Amino acid sequence: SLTIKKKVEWTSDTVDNEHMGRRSSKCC
Amino acid sequence: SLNLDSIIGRLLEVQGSRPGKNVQLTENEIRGLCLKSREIFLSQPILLELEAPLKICGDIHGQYYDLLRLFEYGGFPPESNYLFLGDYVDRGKQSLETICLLLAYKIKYPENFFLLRGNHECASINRIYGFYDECKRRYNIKLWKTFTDCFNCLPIAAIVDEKIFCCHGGLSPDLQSMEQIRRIMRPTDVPDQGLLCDLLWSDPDKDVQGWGENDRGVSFTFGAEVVAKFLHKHDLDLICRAHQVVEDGYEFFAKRQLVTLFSAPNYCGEFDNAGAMMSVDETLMCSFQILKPA
Ligand SMILES: [Mn+2]
Ligand SMILES: [Mn+2]
Repeated sequence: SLTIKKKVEWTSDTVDNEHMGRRSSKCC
Repeated sequence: SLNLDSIIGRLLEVQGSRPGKNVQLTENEIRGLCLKSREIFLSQPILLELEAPLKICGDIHGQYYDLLRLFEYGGFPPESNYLFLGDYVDRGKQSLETICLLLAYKIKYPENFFLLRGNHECASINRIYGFYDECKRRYNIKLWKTFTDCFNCLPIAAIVDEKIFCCHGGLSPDLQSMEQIRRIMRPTDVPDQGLLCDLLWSDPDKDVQGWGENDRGVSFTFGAEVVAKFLHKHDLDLICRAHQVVEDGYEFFAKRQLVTLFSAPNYCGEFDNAGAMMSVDETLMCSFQILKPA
């Protein structure tokens, strides 16, 4: 239909990788 | 005059091929895409109010093959609604095929396909990091200036169901009301400082309390507390941004109050990353589709 003009929750398979030490880079 | 379905068909012909097959559209077809997309961008708000269901994607950076994989997993339009967070060109080898397909889908579906402005949709940046060299080699300098005029009209932020705030970079110390974004006039360049700059450049940082100097040399960093205060002030539930490479394609921050999306796998070479796409259904129930490197 149309997209352009509730609560946000996550599915069971979604894991929280915040404190998992996942590496991230701002550039290369 | 703009044969949109033939352009899309030629762009999708290399589907099923080994990564690297080019699609050489005509200069007039690409210029037609830019002009028609530009007028559609200007007719729509600079702060998009969107509705679920839709799929949100991060940086592509000219990796056209992985953009087609992303469309295969989530469904080519109009099977699914799409929102891209910017950074479509530079670094990659096929920035032209990438941006042309996204612009064509924006023209073919102006109410179910949306593109936000990243810091690489800027002439000061993409002149250096690859897109200008790709335009000069395969076309001419004049077509690159046409892309710039189109990039200067891209929307800056999007809000999904009044609950998910979306931008390329992140928050700004000059962002107090959403009306400040809506009043930004287009076409416009990306300044070195201010609200528009921070929305395309800023980053979250765990080891920063409040606002700090960003080591990119541009904009600022913000902590988990700036996110929580920003969400509470505007009754938002989640910040959705990109702009940073992440190992799993996504990365949570501030206890799932902010997420970083990156949709270009094997981006750094010295660091192997995956690509991710965020799926949001009508009830704002979100999940992640992961694009494993090829
Ligand atoms: Mn970026
Ligand atoms: Mn980027």
